[PDB]
Amino acid sequence: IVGGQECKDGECPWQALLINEENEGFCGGTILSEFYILTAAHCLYQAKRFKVRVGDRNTEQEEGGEAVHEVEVVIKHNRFTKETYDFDIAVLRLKTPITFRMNVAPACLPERDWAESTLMTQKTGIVSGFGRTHEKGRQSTRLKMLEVPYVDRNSCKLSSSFIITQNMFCAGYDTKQEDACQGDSGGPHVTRFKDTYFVTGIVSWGEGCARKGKYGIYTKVTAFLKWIDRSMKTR
Amino acid sequence: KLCSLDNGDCDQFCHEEQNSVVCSCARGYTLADNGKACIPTGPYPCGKQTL
Ligand SMILES: CCOC(=O)[C@H]1CN(S(=O)(=O)c2ccc3cc(Cl)ccc3c2)CC(=O)N1CC1CCN(c2ccncc2)CC1
Ligand SMILES: [Ca+2]
Repeated sequence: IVGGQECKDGECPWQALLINEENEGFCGGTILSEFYILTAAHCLYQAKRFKVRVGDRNTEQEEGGEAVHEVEVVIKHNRFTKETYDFDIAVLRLKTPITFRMNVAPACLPERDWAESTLMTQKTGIVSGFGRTHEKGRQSTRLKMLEVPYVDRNSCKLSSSFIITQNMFCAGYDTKQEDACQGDSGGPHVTRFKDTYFVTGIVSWGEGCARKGKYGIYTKVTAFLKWIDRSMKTR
Repeated sequence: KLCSLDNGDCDQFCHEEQNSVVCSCARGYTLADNGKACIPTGPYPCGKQTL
């Protein structure tokens, strides 16, 4: 998360973190229910075997509230494809239930038509993670959040170098050195409306990090709602 | 109607019924008795920052 602010205590309670056998946090996620976590599909590649950590706002100091969680079944969105990054979505069901304490709560799922017309038409969104604080710097120690403006469904496509599909959506800046980055993938893109947060998108990809004339490509969450449910029911 | 005036004065999901608004809430809440607001059931509801 190049730039942005530090997720203060109990400010980003849905921030889930995918860790590997090396206890290193490679990708991110979002909590949807005591049992389910929402993550960027490709993410299930930057690892071999992964655990899902929650409650952590610092990768080097016990905050007491964290907790690890093993995955029981992984639901990758079949039609995904690295070659294009389309359908970059997946869903992990935990083996044990998550216990909502502070710094640990689930984010809401909106209703498609509602979301698309009120959530996304909204001025800005919220993106967070432990990822890089610069295209080249090393991963982050603390949990950061960067409020990012919505991007024109068109300017998006133009600035790109690759097709911005149906399941995609831009968010960020055209010149401001702020934007999600490496390791942030899978992260939660949330929209806030009346002091409540909705999962509007997934951290998918971008071309570099916080680059000029380039933006952050997220996964249009509302473009998979009914899938995500079909998933909460497992399938 | 006009679930676009100010979200039909709802707290969350706004819905239209040919002539008027019809509110509802994310799973975890319960619609107030005034058809608009949403109040949680458990102590750690989705969308709310544990403050
Ligand atoms: C030099 C060009 O830079 C790239 O595009 C990089 C970005 N990073 S990353 O870890 O800092 C990275 C990962 C996810 C992000 C998500 C948001 Cl919203 C914002 C910034 C991000 C930065 C990882 C990576 O694998 N690449 C190379 C890739 C990623 C995008 N590509 C596509 C090709 C065809 N279709 C879609 C996408 C080309 C190669
Ligand atoms: Ca810790």
